[PDB]
Amino acid sequence: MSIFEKDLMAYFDENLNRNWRGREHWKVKKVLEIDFFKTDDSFEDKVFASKGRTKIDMPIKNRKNDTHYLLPDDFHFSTDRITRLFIKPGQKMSLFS
Amino acid sequence: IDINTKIFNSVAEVFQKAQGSYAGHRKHIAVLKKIQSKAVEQGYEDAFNFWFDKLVTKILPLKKNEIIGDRIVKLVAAFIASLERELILAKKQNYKLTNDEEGIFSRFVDQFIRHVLRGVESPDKNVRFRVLQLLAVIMDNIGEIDESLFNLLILSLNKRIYDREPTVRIQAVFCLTKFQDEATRTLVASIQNDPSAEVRRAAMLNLINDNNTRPYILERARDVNIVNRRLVYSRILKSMGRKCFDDIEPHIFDQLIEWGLEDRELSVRNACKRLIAHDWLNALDGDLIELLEKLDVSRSSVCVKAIEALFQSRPDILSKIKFPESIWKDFTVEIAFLFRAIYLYCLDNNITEMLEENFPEASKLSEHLNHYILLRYHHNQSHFDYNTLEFIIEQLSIAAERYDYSDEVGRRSMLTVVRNMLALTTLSEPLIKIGIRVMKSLSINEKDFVTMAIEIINDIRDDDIEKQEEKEASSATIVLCLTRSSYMLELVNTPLTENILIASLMDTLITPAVRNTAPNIRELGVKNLGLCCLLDVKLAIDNMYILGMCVSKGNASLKYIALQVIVDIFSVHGNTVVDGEGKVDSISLHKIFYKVLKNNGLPECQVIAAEGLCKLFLADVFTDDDLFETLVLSYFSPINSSNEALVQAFAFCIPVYCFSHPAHQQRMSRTAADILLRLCVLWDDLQSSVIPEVDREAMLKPNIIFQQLLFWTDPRNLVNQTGSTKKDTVQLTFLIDVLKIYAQIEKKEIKKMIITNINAIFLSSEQDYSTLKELLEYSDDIAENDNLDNVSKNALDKLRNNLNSLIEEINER
DNA sequence: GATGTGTAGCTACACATC
DNA sequence: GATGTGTAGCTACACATC
Repeated sequence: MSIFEKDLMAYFDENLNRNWRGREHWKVKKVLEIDFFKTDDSFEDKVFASKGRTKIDMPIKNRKNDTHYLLPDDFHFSTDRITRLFIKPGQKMSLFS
Repeated sequence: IDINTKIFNSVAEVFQKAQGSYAGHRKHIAVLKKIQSKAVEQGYEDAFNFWFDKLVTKILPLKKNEIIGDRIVKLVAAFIASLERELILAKKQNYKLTNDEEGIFSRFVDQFIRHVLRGVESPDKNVRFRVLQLLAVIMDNIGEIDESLFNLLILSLNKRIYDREPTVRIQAVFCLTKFQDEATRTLVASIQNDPSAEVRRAAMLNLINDNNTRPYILERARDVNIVNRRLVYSRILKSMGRKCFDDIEPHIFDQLIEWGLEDRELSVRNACKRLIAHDWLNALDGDLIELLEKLDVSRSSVCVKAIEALFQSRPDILSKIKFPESIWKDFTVEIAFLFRAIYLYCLDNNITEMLEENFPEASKLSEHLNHYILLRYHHNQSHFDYNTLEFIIEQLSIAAERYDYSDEVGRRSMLTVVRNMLALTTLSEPLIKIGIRVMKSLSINEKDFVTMAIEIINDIRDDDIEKQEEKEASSATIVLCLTRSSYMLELVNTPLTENILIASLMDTLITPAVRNTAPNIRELGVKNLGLCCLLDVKLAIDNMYILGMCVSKGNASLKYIALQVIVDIFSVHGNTVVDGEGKVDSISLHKIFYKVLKNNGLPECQVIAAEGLCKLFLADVFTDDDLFETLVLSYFSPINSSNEALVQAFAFCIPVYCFSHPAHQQRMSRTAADILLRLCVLWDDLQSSVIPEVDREAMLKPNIIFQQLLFWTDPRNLVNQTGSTKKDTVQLTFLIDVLKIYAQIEKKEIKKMIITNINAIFLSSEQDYSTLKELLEYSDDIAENDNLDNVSKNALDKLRNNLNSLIEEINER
């Protein structure tokens, strides 16, 4: 048998490969020029202005992360691991039937 | 004209034209050195340094990637470098250029850096970027510097590493990488704690990669960014070449290759496959055997995956493999594995030519297979030898399982090898498993396979009883018989009545095994018991209750195996084993599922309880909502957010269940309303409470959860589109159920979270008429009899409007 | 063989803007 | 938060040159 079951088996795996964490990780000209001769140089001081109100720094919350941005351990939950029985991997049940 | 003004015109001319193209960069470099040389002879050295700086200040405010900046930056870098170069080749032998050009450079580079460091903390993001950009490119060519300026650079950089913008943080490490031989410490911190993947990458590739830093670099093999996981294999492991087998430890090494070969992304796998096949093979001179000594085969598990990809990459070397004739005297774990790998490969893809002459005959392999059994078990680094022999025996046996046995002499020969192998009382489990697998392949029919196995089982049983002739085999013997029986029963696939010997065996020890006092023996007894229950239905019913008590009072190991049995009994027999005369009531079993699922102390047991329940609900053997509701709660609940195995299981099972059949989705919609409520209370309770350990962020926010339930219930995601499933109202009825619940929540923010995401709905003209009317009557009721939040008011007003227009559409005959 | 150069297409992740 | 345009890496193939 398994015309319908192999049909759907194939669909889900390919479609749900980026949803495996499944935890809030489920997607679903001008050629302007500069005239170096002109003396608009009082803008030079605009480049060196102090920060003042602008934060231009990272909040300390984000400067350290415990996850380290590593993937979680992958148990590779695929349609195959679900179809096969527990104590009898050879045999499988006909869910999607 | 003044000399100072002349200098300005000359340098300004260069920059004005250099900005246009890379065409005359060489000339410009030569011009500048000429302008500089003429300025220092006239005493105006400082005049050159002054103007030059002002013009590099003109380009800083330009954005990143602004075409003009790059050109000027490249020029300034080439100018510094060209000056340094003039200064090195002299020092190599010729000295001392009597025009003080070493001091002029040290005086110029020191003065230049201090100028661009006046915009290191500017508010403008572009100024900060290009200041760091100038430093990275000129960093290598600074030569020597005063000590103070050295402290001022590391001081400014160790602050800019934590800058707001990721871009400037990338340029920061580029400037720090040139200091590695304290800088290392900072980069190790940024490769781990930086949110921008491109900063982690930059810190990864340009890191020192000595003995101490290497682990953090190889850590990125599991970086959440796909690119950062691909380049570690491509860039870093190609840069090391053979240094991997020498400097990297095997236990870390075996893990890397493992992650790469089975990563979820197609891109990362190719980066690892190609690395092994193309680069390492060429790096190892084509020695397929030596490559298998690197990828340890005795203690690894993915060599099967690596050898396949290799054969796919190099089908030419495939034909030149020779298993030289009858020289199997020296058969290394690499060769023995090679044998299994190549043989099973040709069978899978029907490499017809090889299967004829490149492999020994059935009977001729039995000579070599047995040759290692006597050498291992019969007659007397000893354990190294023991393990290697079992390994070889294992590889040949796995290949022997799938041999052509049209030849009868070969079949009967091998058969006599496994039968005298399985009869061994010191056979390790890996060999017991495959031995049965081979003997299953030899048997002509099932009854045969059973009889032979049973005989070996009883002989080992009786050999100990008659030796004591208290009539019960030693606890050890009981283990060996039971493990042998399970592997057999795993292969038997017909009722017990047709095989009388199974029942006799089961009556002897499978039952006393259950009643034993040893854990391991008990677990095995349940294992075999379950395998028999899948064959006889009445046997399952008679044993439904007994299993339920081991899942309630049994230790973790027994509780673990016992539950699996119950799940499979249901998979094959359905509800025939419960709810009936002499059959256990399903309510008791649902209560046992509850207990296991709830129990926080044993995670793995939660997993099989979760994984099992989904399989049953999938086959429609389970259809209880109050249980299905408790099933979804355990997914988001903060108490189960710490079990990694448990989350992924539900990630895969819940979508497939909802999208498999309309009825399964309908069930989600009917109950998903109450679900969101219970979680909203849990989030609120979790947020408000103050208890030394909290991690209130250990759970999803109700807005995300709401979108989640709208996704699953979305009728657009049904795999089988009947064409008339677009009039399904499942999501509407869900939302209607939530609106009636909207009055039970009490916190503004939560209510906003629900309302803000209500417009992910799917509304169509073919959908029923009265259901939209109902949803509209509830929506407007909430909109105009409650104080809303401007955000929530517009989004809600919008939803209302979607209907109204819709009602005209349908209202027209 | 091994290597460039040439165009084209692609996906995740940046930024920009409002 | 939600956006549109960007952009970083490829990937792939046709080649032309050495």
